[PDB]
Amino acid sequence: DYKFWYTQPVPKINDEFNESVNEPFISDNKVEDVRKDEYKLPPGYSWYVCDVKDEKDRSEIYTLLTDNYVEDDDNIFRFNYSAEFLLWALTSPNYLKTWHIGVKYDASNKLIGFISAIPTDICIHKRTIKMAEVNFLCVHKTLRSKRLAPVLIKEITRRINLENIWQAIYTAGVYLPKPVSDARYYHRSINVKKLIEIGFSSLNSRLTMSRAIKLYRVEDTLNIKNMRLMKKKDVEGVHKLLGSYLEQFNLYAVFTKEEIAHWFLPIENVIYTYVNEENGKIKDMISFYSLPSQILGNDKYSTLNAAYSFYNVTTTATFKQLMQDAILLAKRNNFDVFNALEVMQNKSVFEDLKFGEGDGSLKYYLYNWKCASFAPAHVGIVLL
Ligand SMILES: CCCCCCCCCCCCCC(=O)SCCNC(=O)CCNC(=O)[C@H](O)C(C)(C)COP(=O)(O)OP(=O)(O)OC[C@H]1O[C@@H](n2cnc3c(N)ncnc32)[C@H](O)[C@@H]1OP(=O)(O)O
Ligand SMILES: Cc1c(CCOc2ccc3ccccc3c2-c2ccnc(N3CCNCC3)c2)c(C(=O)N2CCOCC2)nn1C
Ligand SMILES: [Cl-]
Ligand SMILES: [Cl-]
Ligand SMILES: [Cl-]
Ligand SMILES: [Cl-]
Ligand SMILES: [Cl-]
Repeated sequence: DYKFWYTQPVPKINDEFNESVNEPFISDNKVEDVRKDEYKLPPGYSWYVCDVKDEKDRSEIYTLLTDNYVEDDDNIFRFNYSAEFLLWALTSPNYLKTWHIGVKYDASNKLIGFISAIPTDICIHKRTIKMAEVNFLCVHKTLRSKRLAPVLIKEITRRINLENIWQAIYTAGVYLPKPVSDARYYHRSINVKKLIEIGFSSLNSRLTMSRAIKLYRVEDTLNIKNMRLMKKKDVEGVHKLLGSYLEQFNLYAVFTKEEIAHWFLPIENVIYTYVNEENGKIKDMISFYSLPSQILGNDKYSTLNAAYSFYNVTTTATFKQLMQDAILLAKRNNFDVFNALEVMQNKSVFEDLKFGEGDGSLKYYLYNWKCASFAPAHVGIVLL
């Protein structure tokens, strides 16, 4: 019925809008009128602002998500964001500590709920808007189905409105009111043996074990000879390359020089970025971040090291050759699989590069904004 979401400024389930519609639901808001008090919690619980730059607070969030975050439809995987990943995803330029919200069970002083947001400039249908990017909403498994998630959402909505920000962007695998775009995800096997032993990939008389190994074997030779790890000196070249590339889409982020350095400069086991420099110009780039999935119950393996496509731009080669090199670069760094969405130009290389369609899709949502839905090929942003 969507009893909570019906009260929020988002499209009703049966709402559509014209291409030309591109405006908020509620405008002319005043920070002065925002609630100054925290939303009440049940007796025995208290809000807790998290300092992600502190190892203890950061480790408390890690344990919460490690034990209670998203699982697949078959209950064999659970996302296992590393502590360093969370530090990277939450300390972007001009972040606010007050947007890293948790809830504690006072008796044990244990964290049981969390939600976060970061500020980002988002362009939607040619209009650049200051928005909040929400992520990492989690409620402990022992307290599910107790209307705790709406409180987390309402509280962080208040903290964001207190900063004079009234729009937000988020994604989720579940269907809510209402997606502006819906993108199926795909996977590219690398460690064929491991993906079979754990039961993710299948075999049959046509595709045997040995035939499957040969099929997904990758050549260890880059199509772009000079693709190398990104460095500080490349920030400006990437800013120009990526900025120019994203203007062709209906939904993307507008990066500053500072944001480019944060979101792309490589970090081991977190973010990988490679670039090709010709005549002192950055002409091609590849990027993918690391998000392992704990293998639930398996006594042999503990995690499935997955790599997720981020932002890839080529001006001197074909997109086919580019994503092909991305897979190899992920293989060289000991990743078991390469995952991507059908956004930007990704869909044009899935068949040729032997991707496999997954079970579900990822929906893109906007808070307090009216605009027409569009195909995922017009989406030019990837959230963590
Ligand atoms: C301008 C600033 C605005 C800022 C805010 C903008 C909006 C932010 C939106 C959040 C961005 C998320 C970004 C990410 O990280 S997406 C992935 C979210 N995380 C997980 O799935 C981890 C594992 N699962 C859980 O932790 C819990 O099951 C969660 C927390 C998901 C719900 O807890 P629980 O299962 O214990 O239920 P409840 O009794 O509290 O309450 C049920 C209500 O919650 C609505 N629900 C369920 N799942 C989601 C979902 N993924 N996004 C939004 N709403 C969701 C549902 O429609 C229902 O509403 P209604 O059907 O009654 O109406
Ligand atoms: C929930 C889950 C799943 C379901 C598959 O999920 C995929 C697969 C591919 C995606 C590609 C791009 C973007 C999102 C992709 C997603 C996806 C789907 C739904 N939500 C999210 N996230 C939460 C919201 N913010 C972004 C991240 C990601 C698996 C799993 O089967 N594999 C993961 C490891 O590689 C092999 C297979 N393991 N686990 C813990
Ligand atoms: Cl239209
Ligand atoms: Cl090479
Ligand atoms: Cl191209
Ligand atoms: Cl398929
Ligand atoms: Cl469209």
